[PDB]
Amino acid sequence: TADLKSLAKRIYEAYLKNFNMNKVKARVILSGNPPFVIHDMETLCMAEKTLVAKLVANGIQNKEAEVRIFHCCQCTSVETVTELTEFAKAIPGFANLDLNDQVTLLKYGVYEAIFAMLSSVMNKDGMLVAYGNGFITREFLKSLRKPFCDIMEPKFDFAMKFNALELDDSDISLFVAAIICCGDRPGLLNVGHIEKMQEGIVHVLRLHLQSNHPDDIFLFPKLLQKMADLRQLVTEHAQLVQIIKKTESDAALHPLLQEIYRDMY
Ligand SMILES: CCCCCCCCCCCCCCCC(=O)O
Repeated sequence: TADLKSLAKRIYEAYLKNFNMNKVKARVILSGNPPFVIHDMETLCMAEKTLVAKLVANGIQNKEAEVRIFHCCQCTSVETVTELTEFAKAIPGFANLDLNDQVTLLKYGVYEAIFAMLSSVMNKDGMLVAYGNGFITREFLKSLRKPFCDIMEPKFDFAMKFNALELDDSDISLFVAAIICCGDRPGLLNVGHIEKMQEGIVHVLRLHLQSNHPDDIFLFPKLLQKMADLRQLVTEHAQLVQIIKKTESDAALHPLLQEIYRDMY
C-alpha cells in the first residue's frame, strides 16, 4: 500500500542521511583517498600517525597497540550511537514515546544495530575503519594478544552469514528500525505502545522483504532469527568487555558506553 511503501522509503532515506557509512559506499571502497591497509604492527602504527594522530602523539607514554585499537573501537561505537539516536526519530511512534522509554530502547538496541551494520563494512578478509579510510585485516585482529583478539572474530562470523543474505540498504534500514523497536527490553514504561510501534515496523519489513527479495521465501524468519542471534552476540560482547574492564587497567571505557553496558547483562 502507498502508506506502507512510503514508510519503508522514509526509513531508508533516514538511514542514508544519518549513517556516515552505508553498504553502497562501503562496497565502492572495498572494490578498490583510498583506504590504508592495516595488516601488521608496522602498518597499524603508520595508519595511526595519519588517521588518529593524537592517540599516538604521547611518546613512550602511548598505550599498548591493543589498547589503542580498543579505544578506536569504542570511539567508533560512540559515533554510531549518535547516528542511531538521530535515525530513531524517523520510526513512527518513537519520538512520541516517553523520553525514558526512548533511552531504554536505544540502550538495549544500539549494540545489536552496531553489529548488524558492521557487516556492511566487513568481508572475509577484513573491515573498513576510520570513516572508510582504513582497511584492517581479520588476521591482524586475530593476532592481537588475548583478550583483544577475541573482540572482532565473532562479529566477522556473524557478518559472513548475514552478508550471504544479500540485503541492501533498503532492507537493512528497516531491520535496524525493528531492532530498536523491541517491546521486551527491561524497564520499559509503556510496553503496549512500544509493541504496537514494533508491530508496525515489522509489518513494513515483512512486506518490503516480500517485494525486494521474491527469490527467498524464508528471508523474514531468517531475519527474525538474526535479531535473536544479535542479542546473544551482544550479551557475549558485554561479557568480554567486563573482562577487559576488570583485567586491563589501561583500557579506559568511554563513559557513554559504560552507561549503555550498565545493568544490561
Ligand atoms: C588506526 C585505526 C585502527 C582501527 C582499529 C579497529 C576499529 C574497529 C571499529 C569497529 C569496532 C567494532 C567493535 C566495537 C566494540 C565496542 O564498542 O565495545
